[PDB]
Amino acid sequence: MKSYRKELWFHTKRRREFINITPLLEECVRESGIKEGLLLCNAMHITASVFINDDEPGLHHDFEVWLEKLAPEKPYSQYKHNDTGEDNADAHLKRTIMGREVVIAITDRKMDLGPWEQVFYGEFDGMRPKRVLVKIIGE
Amino acid sequence: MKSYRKELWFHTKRRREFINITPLLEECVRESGIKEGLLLCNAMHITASVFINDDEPGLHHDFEVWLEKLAPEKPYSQYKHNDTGEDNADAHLKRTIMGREVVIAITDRKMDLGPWEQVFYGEFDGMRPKRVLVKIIGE
Amino acid sequence: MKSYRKELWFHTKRRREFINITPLLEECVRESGIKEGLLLCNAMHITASVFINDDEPGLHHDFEVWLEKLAPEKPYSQYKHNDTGEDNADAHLKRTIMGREVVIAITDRKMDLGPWEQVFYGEFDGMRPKRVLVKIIGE
Ligand code: NA
Ligand code: NA
Ligand code: NA
Repeated sequence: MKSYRKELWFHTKRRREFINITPLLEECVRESGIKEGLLLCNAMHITASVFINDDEPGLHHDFEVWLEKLAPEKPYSQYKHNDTGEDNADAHLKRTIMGREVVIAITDRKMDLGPWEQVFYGEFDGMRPKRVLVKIIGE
Repeated sequence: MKSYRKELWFHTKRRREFINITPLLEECVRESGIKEGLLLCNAMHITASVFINDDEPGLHHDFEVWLEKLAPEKPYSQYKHNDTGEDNADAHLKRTIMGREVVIAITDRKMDLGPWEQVFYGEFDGMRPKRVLVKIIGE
Repeated sequence: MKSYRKELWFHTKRRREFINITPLLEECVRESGIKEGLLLCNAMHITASVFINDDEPGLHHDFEVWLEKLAPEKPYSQYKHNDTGEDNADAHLKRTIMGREVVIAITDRKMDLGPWEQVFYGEFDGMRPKRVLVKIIGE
């Protein structure tokens, strides 16, 4: 059985950002040499996400607005997690909505994706070095 | 290592629908011949879901009402994704709540499920041909 | 190919509870003897979750408050699922937010986790025996 592992690192300019990581995953799959298998890609931090959706700026804006509605950043005081000086309680909630991980089929050496599937890193508490894990198993 | 792949296609009569796909997955598992492994089942479209929950009509109604509360279809104008004539922004949000995928253990040639687990395709922007992927790896 | 399976059982004192199960998963991984692979851990019941986040009491409180906002338990009458005497409709919704499952990479005989990742059983309709499945495949 083959396995492959890679950490992808991010340090976003702002607190929140969506980053299309599809091409990075494509290169992981390619270098793994795995023909058939499963790929896991997950945020290694509990204030960020890996998810699949559209790469369209309007929709990215809509996710920002929606996540702020469902899990508002402010006031910081509304969250007990922030009681001793942290301010990232909302990021733990936002990541929960978008999800921690994707699992993607590898078929004939490629990610087995639909026409509009793109993989994103969803940063909700950035401006510091954070990590995504790619793990592939198969043959 | 064995692997198995199947696309399951749907064309729903209405915009939104839940479809119990458990029996289809059972037939995938059976024909794969895999005894022990992991099964991924995911929506290949970014406006639909695969999830596990109850097959009970009251609950299906409750999910419809709840998803409309969390991610209302209308007005279309509230979403920037819809600015150039699409109207499916809400479906990208609804699918995010329900999830893209399930991963299910295969044990002794069967899906390793609890007593009430049923697998659903959650269509949020239907009336067109859309796809679910089943991928199984193991031995 | 190696595979490993274990059911972990819970019977919570109260309706809702978060339980850190990370050490149990560590022991599964250890006893499996698997060096490289993927671990699935999922709630086998459709009113509970397995998820990864912080083990911090303030945040646990915040999740409780947030989930009650997004998917209120009461009044029971607001949910059609509860129409014939059940009262757990909200638990099916809450679990949907937190998620059914985690998938975790196994690397060099260990769960491949970031610095603050902890795995939780999220019980939303407890006080009865319920189950989590751990399944590991790899070599
Ligand atoms: Na935090
Ligand atoms: Na769209
Ligand atoms: Na129920």
